[PDB]
Amino acid sequence: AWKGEVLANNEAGQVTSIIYNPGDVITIVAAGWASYGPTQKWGPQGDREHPDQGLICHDAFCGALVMKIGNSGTIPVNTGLFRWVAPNNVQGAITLIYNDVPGTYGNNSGSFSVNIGKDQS
Ligand SMILES: OC[C@H]1O[C@H](O[C@H]2[C@@H](O)[C@@H](CO)O[C@@H](O[C@H]3[C@H](O)[C@@H](O)[C@H](O)O[C@@H]3CO)[C@@H]2O)[C@H](O)[C@@H](O)[C@H]1O
Ligand SMILES: [Ca+2]
Repeated sequence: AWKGEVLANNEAGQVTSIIYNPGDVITIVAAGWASYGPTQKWGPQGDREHPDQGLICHDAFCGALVMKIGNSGTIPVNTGLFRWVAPNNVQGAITLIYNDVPGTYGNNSGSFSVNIGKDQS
């Protein structure tokens, strides 16, 4: 089980110690406040009013928490996942990422605190 911080201005994202293996069931809970530029801050679901200007994850709002499992595309996490199972052939290290447009991460601020564990399976 892993606990750590995911900085909004961390473009490469935060690698975790969780390796998702076939058949794993995982639960994630994310909390906190971040911004992708403005003086306002948003939670892990991001800013529901803001258009997509080339986000790393087109399936979540700008300012939301997303992840990659190994070589995968981005997958929405938002506030978290309850006893979640990945698609077939998705496996590897979980990297947690703040959803912004590539190259726009420098004006970001705040972070989300995140817990990940593996469930019974
Ligand atoms: O989308 C990710 C980026 O969001 C922020 O950039 C925004 C900022 O530059 C504002 C300035 O007010 O403009 C935003 O785009 C506007 C556009 O200027 C308008 O013509 C249009 O009507 O609306 C859009 C959306 O509000 C722009 O999105 C951050 O500053 C960047 O770092 C990125 O994270
Ligand atoms: Ca930004």
